[PDB]
Amino acid sequence: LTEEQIAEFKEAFSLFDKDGDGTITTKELGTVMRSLGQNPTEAELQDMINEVDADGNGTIDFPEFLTMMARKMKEEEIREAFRVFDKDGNGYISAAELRHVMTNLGEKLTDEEVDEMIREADIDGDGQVNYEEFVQMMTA
Amino acid sequence: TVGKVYAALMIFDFYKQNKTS
Ligand SMILES: [Ca+2]
Ligand SMILES: [Ca+2]
Ligand SMILES: [Ca+2]
Ligand SMILES: [Ca+2]
Repeated sequence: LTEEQIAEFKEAFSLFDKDGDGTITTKELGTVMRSLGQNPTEAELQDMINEVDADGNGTIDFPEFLTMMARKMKEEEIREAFRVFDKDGNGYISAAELRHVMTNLGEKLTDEEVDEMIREADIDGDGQVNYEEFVQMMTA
Repeated sequence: TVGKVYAALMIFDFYKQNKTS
């Protein structure tokens, strides 16, 4: 792992760690899932955490957080993720839609930070992320 | 940077893999 991907994870973890206390409760997951158009039940949330709660303390810490991303880094599900960004369904995620989704996760992002993101997902250089390019990003 | 979006989706997907109809 590089220095860059640690710092990425950190802010990733921090999208979830709303209250800054260094852990993600079910309530925070619930909150994020919903901001992403989802509606998970108390029980689902518990399972998510139960699946990687090594210390069995009922909440997610950083290490376990990374475990989650380790595990999911092992289709139909991809389209649904994509459709969360592709708000007008035209098949391309623009910066604006990316911005909107980030903002919707309580991110405040500079015009340029949005662009950097578009830029790192964008393979063909048309300045948007298409499904297939979205796919590569979901493959790392 | 793009890891913010990325992991957003990882836990997203991690829920999908835990739904109960
Ligand atoms: Ca917390
Ligand atoms: Ca824990
Ligand atoms: Ca679009
Ligand atoms: Ca593109």
